[PDB]
Amino acid sequence: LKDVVEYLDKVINKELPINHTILGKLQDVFNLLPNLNNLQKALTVKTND
Amino acid sequence: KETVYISSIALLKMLKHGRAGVPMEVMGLMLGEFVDDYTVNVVDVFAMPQSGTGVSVEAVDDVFQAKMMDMLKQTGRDQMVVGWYHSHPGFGCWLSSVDVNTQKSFEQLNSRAVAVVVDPIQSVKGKVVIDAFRLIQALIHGLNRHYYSLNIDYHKTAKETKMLMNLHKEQWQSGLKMYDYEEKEESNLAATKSMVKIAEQYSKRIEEEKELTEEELKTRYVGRQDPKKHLSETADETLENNIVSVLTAGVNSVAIK
Amino acid sequence: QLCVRLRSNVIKTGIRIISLTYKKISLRDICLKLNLDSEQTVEYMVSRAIRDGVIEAKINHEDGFIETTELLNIYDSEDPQQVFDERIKFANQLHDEYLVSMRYP
Ligand SMILES: [Zn+2]
Repeated sequence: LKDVVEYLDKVINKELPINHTILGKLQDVFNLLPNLNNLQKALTVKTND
Repeated sequence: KETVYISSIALLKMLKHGRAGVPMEVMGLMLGEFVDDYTVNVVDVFAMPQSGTGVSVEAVDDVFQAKMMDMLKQTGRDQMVVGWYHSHPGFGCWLSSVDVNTQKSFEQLNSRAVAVVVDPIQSVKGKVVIDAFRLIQALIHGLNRHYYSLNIDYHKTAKETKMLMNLHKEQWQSGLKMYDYEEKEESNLAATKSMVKIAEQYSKRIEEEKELTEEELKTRYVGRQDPKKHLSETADETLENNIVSVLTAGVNSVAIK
Repeated sequence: QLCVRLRSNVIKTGIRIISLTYKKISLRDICLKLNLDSEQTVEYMVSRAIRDGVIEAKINHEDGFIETTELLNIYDSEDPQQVFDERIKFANQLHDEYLVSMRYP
């Protein structure tokens, strides 16, 4: 996570050319963040179990 | 008791063609061999072109078929046509009556020929929905009335598996990995039922052991293992497996969110 | 003179049974089942039983009926986590202790 942060810095600063293929993958990393049938209590019931 | 074994390349070619035809249903043919009354093995598949009408009897193309047959002969793939795949995207796995008539057109070729329904869309990264079965949600269509279900398994050669291993390289990611939960439901259940089972065995050893000497007891029990050690033993796997199981989720929730 | 002390205990039992067998009862009826003279007598006796950790109820005064506390769902929440946790720890130091007095071999 460090790595990506200061990289993105180098994108807005070092002016390393925009690499779309990476940005796409970052987005795809966000699309997978669990929103958190709610999964929340779906998890709570387990941990109890 | 009857079953089919579906080789990997079959299954992947299957799901590929199905996912590719969405949102229209695709059909093809299944190449394999009948081991006994209780088995059908499917090693191969090839894909059947679209028709103006839906998947149906004439959708099967003789010219195309044999034209594929011989060209597989030259590759040594010679097999019977043991069944025919199909897809009912979004509708789950069942045969419409129109699916049925065609299935009959594959009965009179071979009495053991089977139908395979694949369902591309709701088959997802979790459980894959797949079905295979032959004639006489789904009960609306007479799951048991006009036809009946079968079972499915997957043949895997050693080398096959070994290729599949290197797909995911988990060497870095391990430790944030959570193994399949349902499986640890059978785990955390069957474990407990078992602990119950050997509880009263430890009970019988404490009562009998009470009124009977150790020298006499050894003669009896040396065959099996010290049911107190199945308590001491079996309690663990539940303990630590459940503690890593808890902690792993406690970390994935707060860290990953 | 030991036995004649039981008049307390007997009544405690009376209350506990009247509690387990009823969710909520008008004071009138408890006073009938326990034969006592007055309701005013009752809520002294039952108010006493509650403090002793017997009934786990509350009392509706203006309608004068005991209501016994429920289990109120909550399983889907984290309370079972806390509870199980306390029970767990209190199982540990049992294990501990039984290994500290174990030292002797
Ligand atoms: Zn169909």
